[PDB]
Amino acid sequence: PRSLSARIVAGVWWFFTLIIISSYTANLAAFLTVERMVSPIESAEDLSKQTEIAYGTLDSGSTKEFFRRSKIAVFDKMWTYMRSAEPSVFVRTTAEGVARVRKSKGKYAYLLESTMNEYIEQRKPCDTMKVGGNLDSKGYGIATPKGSSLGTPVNLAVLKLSEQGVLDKLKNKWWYDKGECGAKDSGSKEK
Amino acid sequence: PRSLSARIVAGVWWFFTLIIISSYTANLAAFLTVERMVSPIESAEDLSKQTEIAYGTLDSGSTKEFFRRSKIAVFDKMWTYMRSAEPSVFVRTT
Amino acid sequence: RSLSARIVAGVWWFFTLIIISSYTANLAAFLTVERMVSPIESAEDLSKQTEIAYGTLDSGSTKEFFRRSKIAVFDKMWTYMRSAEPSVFVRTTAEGVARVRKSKGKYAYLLESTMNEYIEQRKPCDTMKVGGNLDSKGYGIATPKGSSLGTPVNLAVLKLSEQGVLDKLKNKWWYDKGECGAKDSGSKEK
Amino acid sequence: TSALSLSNVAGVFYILVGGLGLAMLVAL
Amino acid sequence: KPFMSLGISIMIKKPQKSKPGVFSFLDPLAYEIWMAIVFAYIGVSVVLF
Amino acid sequence: VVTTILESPYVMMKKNHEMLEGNERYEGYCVDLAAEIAKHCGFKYKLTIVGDGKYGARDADTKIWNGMVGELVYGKADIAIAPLTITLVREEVIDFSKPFMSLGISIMIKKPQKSKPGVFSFLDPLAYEIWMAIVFAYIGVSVVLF
Repeated sequence: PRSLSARIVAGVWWFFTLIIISSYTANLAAFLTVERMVSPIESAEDLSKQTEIAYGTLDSGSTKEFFRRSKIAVFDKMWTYMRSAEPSVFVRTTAEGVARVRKSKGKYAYLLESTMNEYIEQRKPCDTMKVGGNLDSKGYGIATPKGSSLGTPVNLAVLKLSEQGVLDKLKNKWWYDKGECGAKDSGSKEK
Repeated sequence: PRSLSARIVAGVWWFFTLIIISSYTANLAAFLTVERMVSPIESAEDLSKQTEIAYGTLDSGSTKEFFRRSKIAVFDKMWTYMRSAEPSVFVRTT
Repeated sequence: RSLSARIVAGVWWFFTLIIISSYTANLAAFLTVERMVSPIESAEDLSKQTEIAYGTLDSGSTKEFFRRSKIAVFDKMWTYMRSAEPSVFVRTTAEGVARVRKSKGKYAYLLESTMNEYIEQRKPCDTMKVGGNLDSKGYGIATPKGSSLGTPVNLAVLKLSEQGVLDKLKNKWWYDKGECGAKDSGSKEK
Repeated sequence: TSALSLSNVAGVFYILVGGLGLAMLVAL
Repeated sequence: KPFMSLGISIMIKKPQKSKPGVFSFLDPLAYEIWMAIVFAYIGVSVVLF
Repeated sequence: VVTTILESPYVMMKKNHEMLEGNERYEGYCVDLAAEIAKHCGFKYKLTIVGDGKYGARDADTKIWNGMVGELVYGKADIAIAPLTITLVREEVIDFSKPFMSLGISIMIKKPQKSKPGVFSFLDPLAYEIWMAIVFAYIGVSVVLF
């Protein structure tokens, strides 16, 4: 009743539980305003750490051949899975692989050229995301006949164009600046 | 009152309603914050960065022709969208 | 009570209610803004802020690149750097890196991807590599003009690249040989 | 980072003692 | 010389979905703080006892 | 003669070098690469460190070249195996192989390295002066109540 010893207990307790519920409410609002989707596969190595989401490459291509030839533990393991996975995770056409990703409900990963990946990323219906860095490093080049008289000038030309920034800007033009998909996902929660 | 059966009810009911009102407050804060976060685009570039609000010009006019002829990246994107969009976003008269 | 204690307890109730509501609200603010920030927005985004300084080497290819590039972002950054105080240019690469480690995150260093991820994998593990590359370059094996070694070392570099020797070698000297290790902290525990 | 709130809360803090003055006014 | 650099990258379908958890809502408050508040409930009630 | 430059971790010193002699004195990426390239191309190689320790470049006044490029053009070396950036100005005076490592300009920032030390969260949102104040209001209504 009038006992103060119990009063200070009920007061320190009320203060405590009020602090807890206020913190809870605050962080709940913080978690509610923020829309952040958990990335299923963050890294190329991460794909090896899960036995549920299948992943594949092209049947006859440089990708498959690279995974075959590579002695890196991760990539070798991936190759061991892909060659040993049933049904086959290899697809006949590139569009087949993409379609397999789109009809999978997120249950299939596709390994392909960085260029093609981000190009498909910028085309409708914009449901395919490119994740992680590249697993190797190759490049496209301009082909000329053996010992041709056009070789050196187009080589120095490629270099010069590369240094002026023409190539990069041009790539941005045909990949991004013409993008049908728009800019990016909504990080600003709407409604 | 002092009955345990009434006591655990008061505690679990109290905890319950606390959870619910904290949730209501949190979501109301979310709603308010994202209502105040939103800004009307107001920039010409901003229309290209959104795939929901369609935009169009006159079919035969200086506006459309300008968007086609322009090599500026933003306008090039907008034009790339408009000429390839269904249904047609172009109109005959103003 | 006598109606004075009632209004005291009521105005007090209002007071403490306002205060705790304020605590909850402002704490919600401090939590939201804490979850509302991302480490790497963009290479241009770094240029769009006037607090965090950024620099390159005083005499190098990077600087010359930023000057020569007509892309708006890079020109803006260069215009900033040549007039920035204090100077964001450094004598050595280690000078710039050391400047990054002593900045409390108030200075960024622009450098080669290789050197970047190497320093990232070397002690005392204080430097993080963010974003994609701002350009595309390459290292190559130099031969004398019209030498008898050009074509064979070319074909050799190619074959070594295709067998995966280059990738394994790079992986060895970046990851296997030296280690901050930790297995990237299990992808930083997500 | 913000999260330093001072003057406003000091105002709403200030109205309470006014309420105490009113309490003494009514008590007498 | 190469005019475009590329590599082997990973493409995945965005989930475009949210899976409601029952514990996902009690998640914002950590497990440890809840155990703590339990031990605080019985630990205060034992003092009042 | 394989010319290169001491740059970590491309070409390094084992620190035991005083005891050894030859290509066993140098260790690194480019050393191993030189070994494999020589093994596929079929020649014996000798690693030599460039005298000035600076990569290629050309002065407008003298018109001459310095560094590994200098050692290649003026015939002081047979091949340059090192992290040498391929530019137009070099491909005019030397023959570059295809790139063996692709790279670019990236941004380095100080790592977060943060594990939350704060021993009291609750005093962060409200100012300390505000808590002191609310104590003064508590006692201030407490005296009235008494």
